[PDB]
Amino acid sequence: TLSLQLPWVEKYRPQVLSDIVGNKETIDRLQQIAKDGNMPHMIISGMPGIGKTTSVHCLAHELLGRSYADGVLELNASDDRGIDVVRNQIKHFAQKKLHLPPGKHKIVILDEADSMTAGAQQALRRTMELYSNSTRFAFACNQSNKIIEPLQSRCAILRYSKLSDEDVLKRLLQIIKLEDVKYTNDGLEAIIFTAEGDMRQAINNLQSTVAGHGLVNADNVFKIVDSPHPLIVKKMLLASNLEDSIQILRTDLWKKGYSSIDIVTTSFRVTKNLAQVKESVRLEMIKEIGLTHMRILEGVGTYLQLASMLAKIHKLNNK
Amino acid sequence: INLLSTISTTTKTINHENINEISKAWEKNIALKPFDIAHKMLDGQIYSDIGSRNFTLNDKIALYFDDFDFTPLMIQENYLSTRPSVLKPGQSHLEAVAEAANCISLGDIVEKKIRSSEQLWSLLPLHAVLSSVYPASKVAGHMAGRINFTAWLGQNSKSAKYYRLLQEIHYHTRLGTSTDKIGLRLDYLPTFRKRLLDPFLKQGADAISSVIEVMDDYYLTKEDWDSIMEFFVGPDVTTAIIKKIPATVKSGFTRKYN
Amino acid sequence: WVDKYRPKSLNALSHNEELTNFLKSLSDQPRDLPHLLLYGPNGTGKKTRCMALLESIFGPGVYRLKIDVRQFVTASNRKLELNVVSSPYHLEITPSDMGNNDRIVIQELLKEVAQMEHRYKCVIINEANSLTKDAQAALRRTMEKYSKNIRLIMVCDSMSPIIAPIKSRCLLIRCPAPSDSEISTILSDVVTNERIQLETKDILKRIAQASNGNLRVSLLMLESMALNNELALKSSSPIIKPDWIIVIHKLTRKIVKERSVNSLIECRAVLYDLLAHCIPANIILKELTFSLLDVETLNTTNKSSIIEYSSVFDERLSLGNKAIFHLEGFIAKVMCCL
Amino acid sequence: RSKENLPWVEKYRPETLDEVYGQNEVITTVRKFVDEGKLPHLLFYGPPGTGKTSTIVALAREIYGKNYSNMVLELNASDDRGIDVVRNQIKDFASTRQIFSKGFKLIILDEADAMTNAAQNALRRVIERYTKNTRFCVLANYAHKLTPALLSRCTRFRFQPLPQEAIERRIANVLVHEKLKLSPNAEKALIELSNGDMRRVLNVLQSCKATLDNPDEDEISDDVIYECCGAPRPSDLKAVLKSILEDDWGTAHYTLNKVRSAKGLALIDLIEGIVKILEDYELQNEETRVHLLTKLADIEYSISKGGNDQIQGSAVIGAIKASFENET
Amino acid sequence: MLEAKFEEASLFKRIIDGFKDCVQLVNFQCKEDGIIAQAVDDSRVLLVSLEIGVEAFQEYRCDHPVTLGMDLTSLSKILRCGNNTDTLTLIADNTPDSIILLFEDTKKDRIAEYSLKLMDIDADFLKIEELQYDSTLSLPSSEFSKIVRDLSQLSDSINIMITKETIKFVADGDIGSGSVIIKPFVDMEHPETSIKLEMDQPVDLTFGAKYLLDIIKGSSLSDRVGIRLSSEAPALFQFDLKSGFLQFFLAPKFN
Amino acid sequence: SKLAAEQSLAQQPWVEKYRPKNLDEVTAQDHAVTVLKKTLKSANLPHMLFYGPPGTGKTSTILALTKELYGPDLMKSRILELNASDERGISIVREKVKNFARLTVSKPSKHDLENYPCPPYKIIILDEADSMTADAQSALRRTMETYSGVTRFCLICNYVTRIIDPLASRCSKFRFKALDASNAIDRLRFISEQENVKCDDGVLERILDISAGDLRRGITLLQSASKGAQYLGDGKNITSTQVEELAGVVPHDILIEIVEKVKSGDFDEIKKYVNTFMKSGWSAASVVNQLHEYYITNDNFDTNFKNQISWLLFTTDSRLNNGTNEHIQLLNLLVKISQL
DNA sequence: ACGCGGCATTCAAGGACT
DNA sequence: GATAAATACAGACCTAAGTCCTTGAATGCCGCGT
DNA sequence: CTGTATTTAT
Ligand SMILES: Nc1ncnc2c1ncn2[C@@H]1O[C@H](COP(=O)(O)OP(=O)(O)OP(O)(O)=S)[C@@H](O)[C@H]1O
Ligand SMILES: Nc1ncnc2c1ncn2[C@@H]1O[C@H](COP(=O)(O)OP(=O)(O)OP(O)(O)=S)[C@@H](O)[C@H]1O
Ligand SMILES: Nc1ncnc2c1ncn2[C@@H]1O[C@H](COP(=O)(O)OP(=O)(O)O)[C@@H](O)[C@H]1O
Ligand SMILES: Nc1ncnc2c1ncn2[C@@H]1O[C@H](COP(=O)(O)OP(=O)(O)O)[C@@H](O)[C@H]1O
Ligand SMILES: [Mg+2]
Ligand SMILES: [Mg+2]
Ligand SMILES: [Mg+2]
Repeated sequence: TLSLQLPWVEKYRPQVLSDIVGNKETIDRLQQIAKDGNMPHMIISGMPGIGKTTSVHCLAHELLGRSYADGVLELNASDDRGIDVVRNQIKHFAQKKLHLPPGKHKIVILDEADSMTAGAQQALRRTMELYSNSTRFAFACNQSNKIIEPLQSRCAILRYSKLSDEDVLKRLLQIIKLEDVKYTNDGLEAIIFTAEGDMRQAINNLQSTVAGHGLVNADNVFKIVDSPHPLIVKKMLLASNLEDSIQILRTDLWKKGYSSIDIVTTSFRVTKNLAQVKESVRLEMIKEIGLTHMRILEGVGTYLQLASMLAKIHKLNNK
Repeated sequence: INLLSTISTTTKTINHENINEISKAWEKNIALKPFDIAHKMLDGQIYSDIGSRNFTLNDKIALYFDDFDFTPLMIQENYLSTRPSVLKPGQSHLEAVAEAANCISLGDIVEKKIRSSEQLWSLLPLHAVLSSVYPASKVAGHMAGRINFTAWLGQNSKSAKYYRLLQEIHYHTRLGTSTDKIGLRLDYLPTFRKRLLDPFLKQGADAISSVIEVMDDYYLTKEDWDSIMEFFVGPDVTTAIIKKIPATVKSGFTRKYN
Repeated sequence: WVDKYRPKSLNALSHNEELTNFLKSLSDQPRDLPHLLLYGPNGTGKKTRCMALLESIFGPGVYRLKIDVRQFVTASNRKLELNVVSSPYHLEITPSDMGNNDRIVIQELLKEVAQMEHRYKCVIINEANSLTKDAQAALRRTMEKYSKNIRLIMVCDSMSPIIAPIKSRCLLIRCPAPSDSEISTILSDVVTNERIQLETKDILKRIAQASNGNLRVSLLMLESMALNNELALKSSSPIIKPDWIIVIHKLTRKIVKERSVNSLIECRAVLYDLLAHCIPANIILKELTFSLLDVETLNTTNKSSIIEYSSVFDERLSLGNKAIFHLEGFIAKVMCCL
Repeated sequence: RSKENLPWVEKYRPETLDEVYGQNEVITTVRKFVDEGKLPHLLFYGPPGTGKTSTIVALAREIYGKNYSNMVLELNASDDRGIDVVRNQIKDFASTRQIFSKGFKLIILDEADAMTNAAQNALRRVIERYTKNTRFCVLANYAHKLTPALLSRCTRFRFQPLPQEAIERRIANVLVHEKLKLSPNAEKALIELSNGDMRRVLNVLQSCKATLDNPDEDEISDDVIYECCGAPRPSDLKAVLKSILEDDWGTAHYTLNKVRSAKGLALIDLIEGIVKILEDYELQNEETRVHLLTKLADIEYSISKGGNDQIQGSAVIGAIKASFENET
Repeated sequence: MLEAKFEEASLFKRIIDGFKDCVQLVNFQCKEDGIIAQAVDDSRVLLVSLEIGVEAFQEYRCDHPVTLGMDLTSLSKILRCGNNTDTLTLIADNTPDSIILLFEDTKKDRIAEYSLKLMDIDADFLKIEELQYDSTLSLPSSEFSKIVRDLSQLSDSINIMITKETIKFVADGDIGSGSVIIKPFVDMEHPETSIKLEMDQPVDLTFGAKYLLDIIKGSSLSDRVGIRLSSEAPALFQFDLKSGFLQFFLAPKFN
Repeated sequence: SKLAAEQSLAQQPWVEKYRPKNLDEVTAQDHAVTVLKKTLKSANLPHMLFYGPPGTGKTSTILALTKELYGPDLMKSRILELNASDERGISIVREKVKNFARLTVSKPSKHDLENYPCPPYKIIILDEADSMTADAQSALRRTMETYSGVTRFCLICNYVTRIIDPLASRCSKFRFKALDASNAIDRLRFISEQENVKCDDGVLERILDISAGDLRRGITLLQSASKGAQYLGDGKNITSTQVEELAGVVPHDILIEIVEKVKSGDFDEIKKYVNTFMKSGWSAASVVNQLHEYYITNDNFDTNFKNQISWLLFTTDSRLNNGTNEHIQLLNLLVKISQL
């Protein structure tokens, strides 16, 4: 078909701050700031798909009213991460004179701010303070650690958290009711489980299920969206017997098409994040997994090395 | 001040009831300096059963990742200067030190693999574990003395300087001697001392001519002589020997060579 | 001196007559000569035999060596300089002086001399073990493509670092170390020519047995003890051991006596002191292990564990840039064994 | 050329969405997506030779027609993975219209797992901003290399390794296109050695056709397949394993040496086959499996680093014998 | 064999310089009617369609159809090796490989023989669609290039609006905005300076500054440029030569 | 011209003198040369992966195939050779290789088509493709695929594991078998007869046995033995013991001495005998090979002893192939066998 | 024709890589 | 004014490696004015 | 940790 329909993530992107479901304290604080005015400098950080860009965009829209065209400067940090940007474009926008409602000021939105280079970030330090009376900067990034500490000092540290299953279920139910989709409770629960708090993943998976099969049922959602790799990897690592681990590997990972490097990397990540196993045993399994990773990266990527790694882990656990 | 401004928009009374949530959301995550990483990584409470839940393994890996160029060196330099407190029943301090050193050897292998022509940077968490966390967990406890800085850097620079000097000396004497760079230091240098420095020790200022003949036989200079006199170790150190040589002898040697 | 008396021709060689006959057999028809790789114990006389073969193939002017400087550029803008000893009929490359950039020196200089051209020029790679695997991989095709213009002769001590294709492409010439009797005969000739008074001749055999087959070390030790006894060797003349030997021996005594971490302080201190003064770590491990084996107090189990851990940490050293990181581990493991 | 002078791997590349087999779920899901028009951002991650590139090229043909090479920005991410690409080419293509016909824009990124992290961080906003008139497809063999942000904005489809039936149908189509015949046992051996990759199947089929003296009338038997591929026959594998298990060391060494020398089989393939056979076994104790797997893994790694073939074979014999000696 | 001779060696120089920056890969296919060249930019935003005719060549001979592919970066380098007072000769053998360029001047006996290795460019679609565009206008090339280069400094997007006898170029950026208003006027004294505009329906679309600046590099070929616009159709930027034309097909942005 | 090259080759090392000029001269790697010969008639050469032990004939086979395809004169224009001596980074893959592949096939001359097939493509030969990084091979992944119409790719590597999986998947895998005595004996006999080399009954078989799957080493050994025999002037035949002496082969008596010293479990005596042994240049790998042969072949040792000694020798070989010190590993192995 | 004047392009140094 | 609490804070910074990225300096060609 | 520096307290 020549034309396409808009995705549900962008078509149903919240246009007001109330539609945002998660992080109730932060959303209420941003709504109070929007009503009262005098927006402070901030960095918004968290996981992908929990509503950081949407929150800042709704805040800017509501704060600036009809003046969003001029008062808002949109600059994807990854696209424009040079000191030249700060020297010319950001500085000229900050020195720009614009008549606004009393409380409100001009807003700079720098999405994906974690990718800004050191030079541009350091140059922004004085632009943040010199033109603060007229210009207010806003930062959105996946990881706040990439942003230098002095820049974090000048702004409010507003930190987001992974979306709870209840809020994702509420948003999914709202979209389902609005667009008349047939669903089952098991299917919605499975979509929430696969999303793992990423609302964007949940909505994309709902779109895929609806378009492909037409009914939101557990069977369809599992065929169209596979079970999360770390869970099968953890089940393989935490099996009681060696033969069980070998069987889980052969069936779920090797025969299904997962690569050796992916398997070993996910095993390392799961092992480092495991909590039931004591730290010493966890560390020695990490050692064995790292040896297997070294062999795979040197070029020996085979079922034999993965089985040997499982055998070493089981020997380590069996004392 | 920014926290006070931002919080006060919604909550008008900051009290002891919400101080915990305010602190947990506004805490500064500042990268620890390579000394605080050494202190915290070499701590018994961190690797304890209770401490493991509070400070998880991923936190330890991130603590490494704060400084990925100095933590392996700091742990290697200060893993055997701590009083252990996590020793297994039937394990002494020396056994834990040996296991930790084995782990640092594996971590050095991993680092060489990462920092070579292959550039296997995906093994960086494995290096974090092998270099910092496992060796420190083996010898975790209380700091006996002070946390010293890595001595490997200065000794490596000294080794590079001495290798440059040995290269110059070997290439000067290449025509005379059919040797390699290492073999010269291994074998000839002790005899070169006996043919250069000992005559000044026994014959006196009259052995200057023979010494000059020896240097001219292999195209050596005063700088070459000084560099060879700085190459010996242990019993054969010449730092005090050259001082005890009369200043007249050294001055006459310099003037005669010039 | 060692350099004072060195054979300058094949017919002047006096030890391992089989090797001399093999070299003359190769020199009989020199237009058909494979690439060579001289290997054997260090100090045998492999370089002398290679240069004698060169003199046999070419004229007697191969010994007129001249040092030249050939600046090279690495992948980065850094400038690197090499001293290339050269002769009218041959040139010598010792890539151990450079670090990981020996590959560049190989591929540029050898290809250049190939384009430059008794139709072949022999290149002597004195240090072949320090050649990185990448450098040998680059040299793998240089030997075969330019076999009509350049014929490499390689000097080596242990063939294990050298990769299989390089050994395959080149003829292997074994060099047995001189026997004690031949070393004693050479020392007798030297002392006769150098006018060194000998009280008896058992001194020469003692020096030969204290060199472990090395002739360079034998002559150096001869002259070293000739200076401490006023050019007159006596029966009770002490055997001159180099400084690093004494330091390593004291290290073994300390490891045998004090098996503590507090002793590990000074053990690491001595290892650092040795490493900072132009001493390789593999040599340190070899001498330390063999001196530890010579300790009479230790029983067979300790000796076996020591040699096992020595092999393990030798592998670790061979696969590791930071040498003390493995040396300290070996010493600590030996202390735990004891 | 006429597409007749090309290797069978490229000659038999699918041209329409109906010639891609095995990935039926993905094929029907994508066909229904394009038919109804809600085509989301696609992520085809799977093992090599599963048809991901063929699937997306057939998608381009079915979406835009025969003129699909000019209305689609197909970028080899391995060849050009810089952030300059995202800033200039990808962004200008997404922003602008089509020079040929009205319609949406599709950008296919092949081997995006080699893209630098800066490039993906730049793309994670280009994809979102221009979603109204541009769609992105990401193909990557490895999903760990790709940034997590790039895995949140693209719908994920997993390309399973090609099953038996799809490989049989493609083999039949290739056999019909050429003048060739395949024995059922030879086809079974080819399927087993394929490991789910059609690339290997086509390469081995072409090599066996070349091997055939007069391909017009003769048949490719299992012997031809094994000889041209070089893989060991199952009979040789069983004989070697039986000789190692319950025979004397001298006889076992003789059997392994004669099996290797007679057919030219490599030792590493013998180890893989022996691992496959002994995995199917039912073992009394756990320790024997652990020892067998560990020792065989180190032997295979040392073979990957090279060395002495006879020593490695004797090591295999000793490891197997000790492991089954633990079962007493 | 192909033996195409230019009386003005600088003509092919100017044509190649017109679209050297726009594209690097172009298929110069030579037939009996003349040389036809077509190429697409890496971003696939501009279509270049060159059509040289036999009248341009002093002597043109093409035995059989031939497709000559080359790199514009290297070919332009080859062309800068000729003086103004020379005659170019394009030579290609029966099998297309290693095109030969000959720069000859007979007043002072000099010969310049240069070669360029051909490349296998698979894309040979060779399609342009004649459409009844909503508006067809013609203005001097220098004025259009001046307007484009003056408005490209304000922003990266230039908006062109066609209304009843009014042509407007609008560029709104971060430092400000600007709009140039011109009307179709006919001057009898100097016909070259006149501006024509035949409009059917109002036209409103936006283009990119980089591609527009790349297009105006072709102003060195002809003194007047014709621009044809239509609703959601490729804007046709046409430079008419003595024997043929050079057309830039731009794709507008999305509203 | 041809006479000068013929004389030059007539006096060069025998490793290069008898380099196979044609595909027929390949001695034992039939399973690949038959495919290339049947592709000679056609023009559908697949992407090829040549992986095998060193000295098996991959380079010779791929140098004869392109010759038979294109002709001596045409081959230079149609062939790009890039070894490990040239840079193997991403840039050399994205610029040199891409430009060469993108270039149109060069025009064959009238002499070329009449005699030689001259297929309408060109082969890029990448010697030692294992040394290349995974990034360069990833870049080549689509470079070979897109331009397969006019360009063909051949990769030669000692170890197939170094090559990334998709690259090996695209290229056809041709395993060059080891060149043992049985398969290369005819070639070695031909070379010996061509130079009038005189040997006993078992010299050639023993030469190939010591070579252990490498024809290059056997050729070099035969050349050295012939040179020694010619220098001797005795006029007799080369004897197997002479070859073993010239091949770095430990004498049997010394091997029995080491075995006897291992039998008596005294650490000091074993250490002394190894110290005396390393005073001769017997390579450690050549000692481990003979120890393995003697211990495994002999039937006087128990099965468990064989199982343990095989793993010990495997570990020693693995450690020795990493660049360790021969003396320490040899002593460790001998001590472990003594305790066995 | 002949000389500056910005502006595009090429070169070189520093930092980072989970 | 000296000596304790009570605590914040400094101890130090290397050389290679491959490839992408950015920033400033040095470089080139091309348009306008006289 | 050890050693040095600064501010409030005795
Ligand atoms: N499902 C399939 N049906 C038919 N032929 C297939 C299929 N999968 C692979 N092939 C064949 O294998 C060739 C390679 O397919 P590709 O799609 O290029 O491989 P791939 O799945 O993209 O894996 P890469 O290239 O390593 S990422 C095709 O040209 C076909 O000839
Ligand atoms: N199959 C063979 N038939 C005849 N001679 C051979 C054969 N294989 C090797 N040779 C001889 O050995 C020489 C070298 O062969 P190569 O093909 O270079 O070996 P190789 O496979 O390249 O080993 P590498 O380069 O170390 S992987 C040839 O010139 C021949 O003299
Ligand atoms: N808390 C939320 N409530 C409602 N929708 C959400 C929420 N979080 C994410 N979304 C949906 O996800 C889509 C994109 O999320 P976005 O805000 O871009 O993620 P990120 O915060 O990582 O930038 C939006 O269209 C929005 O509909
Ligand atoms: N056949 C020989 N006869 C006499 N002296 C010899 C002989 N071979 C070696 N030498 C002595 O060895 C010295 C050089 O040893 P060298 O060749 O550097 O050892 P390496 O084998 O480690 O290169 C010379 O000074 C020479 O006197
Ligand atoms: Mg966002
Ligand atoms: Mg693909
Ligand atoms: Mg080769």
